Amino acid sequence: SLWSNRINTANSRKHQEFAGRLNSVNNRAELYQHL
Amino acid sequence: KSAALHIDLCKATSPADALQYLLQFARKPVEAESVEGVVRILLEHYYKENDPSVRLKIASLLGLLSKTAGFSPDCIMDDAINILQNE
Amino acid sequence: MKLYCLSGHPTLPCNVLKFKSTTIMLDCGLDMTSTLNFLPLPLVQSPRLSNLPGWSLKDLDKELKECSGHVFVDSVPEFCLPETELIDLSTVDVILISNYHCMMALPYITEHTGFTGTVYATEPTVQIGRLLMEELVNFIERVPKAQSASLWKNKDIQRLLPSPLKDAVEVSTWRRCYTMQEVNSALSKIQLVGYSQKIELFGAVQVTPLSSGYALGSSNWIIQSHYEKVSYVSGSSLLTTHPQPMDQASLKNSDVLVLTGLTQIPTANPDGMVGEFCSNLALTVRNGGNVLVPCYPSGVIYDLLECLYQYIDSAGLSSVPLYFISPVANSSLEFSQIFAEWLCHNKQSKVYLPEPPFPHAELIQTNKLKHYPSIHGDFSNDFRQPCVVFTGHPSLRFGDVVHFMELWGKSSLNTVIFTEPDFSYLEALAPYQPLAMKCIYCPIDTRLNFIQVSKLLKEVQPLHVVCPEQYTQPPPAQSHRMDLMIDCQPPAMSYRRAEVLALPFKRRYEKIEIMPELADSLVPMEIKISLATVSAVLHTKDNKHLLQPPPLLSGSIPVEQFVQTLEKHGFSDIKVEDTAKGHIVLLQEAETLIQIEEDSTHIICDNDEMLRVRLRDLVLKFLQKF
Amino acid sequence: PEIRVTPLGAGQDVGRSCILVSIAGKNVMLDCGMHMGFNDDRRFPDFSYITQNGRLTDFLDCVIISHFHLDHCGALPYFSEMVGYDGPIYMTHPTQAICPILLEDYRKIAVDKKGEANFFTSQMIKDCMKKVVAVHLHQTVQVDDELEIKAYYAGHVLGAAMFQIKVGSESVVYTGDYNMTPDRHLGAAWIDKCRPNLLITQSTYATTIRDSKRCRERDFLKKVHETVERGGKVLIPVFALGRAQELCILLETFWERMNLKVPIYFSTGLTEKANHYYKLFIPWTNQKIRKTFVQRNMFEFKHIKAFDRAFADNPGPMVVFATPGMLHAGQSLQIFRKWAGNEKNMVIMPGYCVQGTVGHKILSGQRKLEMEGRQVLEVKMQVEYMSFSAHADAKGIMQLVGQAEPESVLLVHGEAKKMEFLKQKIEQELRVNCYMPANGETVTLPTSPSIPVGISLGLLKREMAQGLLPRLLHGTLIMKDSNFRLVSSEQALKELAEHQLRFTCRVHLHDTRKEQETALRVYSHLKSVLKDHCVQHLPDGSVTVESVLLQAAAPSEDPGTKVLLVSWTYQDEELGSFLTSLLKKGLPQ
Ligand SMILES: [Zn+2]
Ligand SMILES: [Zn+2]
Repeated sequence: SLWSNRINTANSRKHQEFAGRLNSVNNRAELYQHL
Repeated sequence: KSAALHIDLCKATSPADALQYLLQFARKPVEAESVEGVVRILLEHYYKENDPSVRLKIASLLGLLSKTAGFSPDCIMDDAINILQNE
Repeated sequence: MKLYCLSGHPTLPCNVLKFKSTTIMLDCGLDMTSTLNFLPLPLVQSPRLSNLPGWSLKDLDKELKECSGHVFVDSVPEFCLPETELIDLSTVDVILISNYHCMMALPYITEHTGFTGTVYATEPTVQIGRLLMEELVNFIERVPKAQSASLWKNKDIQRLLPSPLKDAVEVSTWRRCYTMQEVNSALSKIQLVGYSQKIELFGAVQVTPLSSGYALGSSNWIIQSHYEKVSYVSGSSLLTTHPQPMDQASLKNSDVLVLTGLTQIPTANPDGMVGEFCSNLALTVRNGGNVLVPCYPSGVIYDLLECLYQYIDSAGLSSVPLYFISPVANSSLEFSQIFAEWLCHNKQSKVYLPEPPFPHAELIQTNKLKHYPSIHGDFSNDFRQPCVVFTGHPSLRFGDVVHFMELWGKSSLNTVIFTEPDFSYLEALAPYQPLAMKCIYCPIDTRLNFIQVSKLLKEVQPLHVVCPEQYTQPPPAQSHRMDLMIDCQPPAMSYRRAEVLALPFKRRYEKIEIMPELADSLVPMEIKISLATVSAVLHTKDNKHLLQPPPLLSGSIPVEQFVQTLEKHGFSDIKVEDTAKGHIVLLQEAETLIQIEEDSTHIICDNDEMLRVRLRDLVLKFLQKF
Repeated sequence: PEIRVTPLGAGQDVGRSCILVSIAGKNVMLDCGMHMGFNDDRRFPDFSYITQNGRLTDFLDCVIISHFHLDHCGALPYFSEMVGYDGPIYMTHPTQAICPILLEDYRKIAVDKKGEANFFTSQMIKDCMKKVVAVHLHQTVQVDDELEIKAYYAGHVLGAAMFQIKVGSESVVYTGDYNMTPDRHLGAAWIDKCRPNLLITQSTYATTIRDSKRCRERDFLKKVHETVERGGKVLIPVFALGRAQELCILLETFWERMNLKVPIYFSTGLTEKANHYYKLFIPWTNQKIRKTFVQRNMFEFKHIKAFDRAFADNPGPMVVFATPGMLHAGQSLQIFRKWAGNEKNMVIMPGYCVQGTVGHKILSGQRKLEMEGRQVLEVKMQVEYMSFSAHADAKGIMQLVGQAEPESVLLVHGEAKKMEFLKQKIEQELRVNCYMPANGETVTLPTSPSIPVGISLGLLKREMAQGLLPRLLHGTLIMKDSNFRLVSSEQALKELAEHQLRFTCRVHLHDTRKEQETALRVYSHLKSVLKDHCVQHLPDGSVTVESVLLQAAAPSEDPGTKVLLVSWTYQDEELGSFLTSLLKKGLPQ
């Protein structure tokens, strides 16, 4: 499980997600929604 | 010279002074007939010497001497292969 | 771990370090001061030098010439090479060039010594070094002189000669100037590297050049093997120079800091000496005299040219011409101009709006600076008498400076101003001593002084420091200045010429990479801290180690716990024998036995094979591998 | 452990290049271009995708600009100043020098030739330039503690660079735009064997090689001579900083034969600035110029004109070089709209004309247009789309991919019809994955980062001391003090609970024979079939291979059958196990 602990350590220290990626569907997002 | 080089290498300090003397000796050429005695002395001091740089310089010098004129090096390859095995 | 130092000259080092699996050459360097023992090469055969009286000894006479007591050699100047025979240069894998000053002697190493490795340097360094070898070969081969002088090199003859000729060392190793074919061949074996560029050498070590701030393309090198780092600090400057300042930060965490290229004449402040040089030439020009400034075509000439451009306008000397005579003059000016991105933030900001970085383009535009390739061309038509001339080699042994010294040397009005400190201005001036010319020594060395290097050392904190032995003692001229020393908390070991230093930086724990496939099968434990066991196959490629997927044990098993816990874990009919400092347990099935020693255990089987594996596994309940 | 790439611009189009890369939690912007042809609200990339109404500096730690073209750096001032990104922006020195003037020219166009209600100003352009950090060629800068980027040579324009983005073992290479065939003033692109996890390449030209260099120059000059033979004028537009220099020098050398001046209608200030920038950045140019600039200055053009006058002059052989390229707006459209003729109004397009009106229809007849008071042309009127843009073709793209040797490839800055063909070619030829992301599509890849570990020198040397010629490496890894340090068992003991476990079993031998048979004959059972066991000879008589000893004592000390001590450890368990097995009952009388 040596590949488990280091991967968990790396993933634990990460940064905020993009809003579009959170709102994406099928890994694709509509751009310029206001138009 | 043979005896002069022998006594100079004996009296010189092992790490640096012997290296400097070998450096000086390598420049000047050696007559073909006298090659056997000087390489024998160099081999003896190679056995005595513990420093790696001095032994490296002795190897380089006694390889240089084998290119001197029509000297026949077939008499100095058994000791050479021996010290190579022991190195 | 090792360091072969092939040159005793401090500012022209040649060091090879047999560190890890590669032997890296740090700089080449060419001790040009040997030329001062020879008679100068004039552009036109002078009557004074030709008719010099030969020196007398009991024996020869035509080889040596005497001028005002000093004894010289009537032969082509020769250059003291680094020690090439100490270490077979065929084994050298890489050469790192820091400065164009240290770039010389490279043709010797690359051509004559059977070197088949690689050379790494920055592009301005390569171009300016090319210019320097161009002008050196041009000067030497312009009016060739024979090499008839060989008797004075004899060991028993050199002792009786006077001091400048007697104290010369490694005289038998001196060589004449390399030909231009060798220069072109050598520069073809070069790889251009930018600052902070990580160059991998056979997957073993990584070298990066770091800006030193001393010259255009000047670089310090750091060699590292991912655990042990060796920093090479060549000529560097922390002043307000044109190149981007020293990258001092990258030198931190250095096991060994080999330190060369420190300033000569440490007592001199370069700004004050620049001011003194300008004032002296202004005074000479105002009285109608000429000024001669022996200098390299691309070194400190630019800085003093800028200061002169600023000074003449206030001094009211715009009328006088500024001549710059060298075969590589226009090439020097153009190369200085185009390397704008190799400058500091103040001067590289001139690339945003359209403007050349250096101001001597304005000197040319207003026809203040006039550069020529030689004396015989348009210079002899445009020559005006109250002038200032930058030309020739600073050694005063070849180039147009010889002609100008022979021309203007008879009058007290003219002056010669020395700005390069690498040549003893009394010794370079020796073949012309009975002149009436006003000789001024105001060297301009922007390199690190001992206060600056002390501050840098305290900032960086290297574990061990390597420097020439000249810096571990005060200079002989002073001999009492403890401030002109390298003071370190470690003793700061030193070297002389042809000395081999066994560095103590030998360390274990080389890096290795483990792939996810094997890391999946590796599981850790707990001890007293985490620990695991690895059994795998080692794959090495290009000195990079990879762990591919295909005695000791530790724990807490005291005699009490041994007797109690595993008493009835599956077997029966077990007796305990009252042995000292432990207990002996054996079973009656086939006299199978278990014996424990202090902090140790082992299992005995007697005519039984099937139960032995389970016997071992029972003890492995709480036995790790720490 | 994933690399997530979301091109929200130039996904399946050319223009508005802006690619987001999340590699190890480090979110980098790969370009900040703008689109040409779009009137409003689509010129700039969609920055609402990055959690609008918030601070972009928190999300992005690095912004990279490939070169100074507007489809790669045009939206930079709007992005930075307006949306509030105060982080670093990386771009090469010529890119830094030439970027603000292009923005100033487009700002002039927007405030004069169009509306400027939602555009930026010169002061706001200068504000953006403050955050810029110049990066030299192959300068491995450390933008963050673990994130580092390296600029390579692209050869598209002066200062164009391919930016590697290496963090840990994971690395991403973004080529922006590039040309593998050197120009008359720019070299060829080069990149070492980076072998990254992903390689993002432009694909504006997935077509075959464009008939070398000499043939294209010959055809272009032949067309120029044909147009001017009948006294017609030529109206080639160009951005005045890219292929303008090559066309200028080529046409000047062609005019060395007849020696009639040619008007360069890019602004005299802009022409002087271009010459100065090209002479200050000689290292970025070709070795052709790098070696011959001292001998002569090729940029000192002997033919030039200022502006409006000779355009409305008599129908002569004058060839105009319009200041704005792509025929989207400006002097180019102003001249083109007022020009017509069989030999005259020769319109040669070196650029691509991605979506701009008028220019884009090179593949069409160029006689239809869409404008008020539109004009018509004739067949002799040049509408030739000469392939003079500094873009790598399909052969160049395959060459670059084979040179870098990436784990995966991604395509941007091209057309979908060309990019699908290029993807098919890459997958069928090099057996390497390729991707086809659209604008706003998120492409995610898995990573396999190796574990950085330190192995002791002694164990490493002993690895090949006995494993040089069937081998194995056994050791213990100590994850102590939050670092991984692989060592042998002895150094594991030395680190810091010791309790050794061994096997030294005394199997009651079934063989009942003489003392000599029991002691001096049994112990020679190693060399029968067993392997991977070291050999050391001793006169006395014993088998000492690692933790193995068999000559124990007298043959029968215990009052029973013969007793002999068999000893082994877990690494050499095979020999001891086989010996104990065949000594329990396998040696009968
Ligand atoms: Zn583009
Ligand atoms: Zn482009």
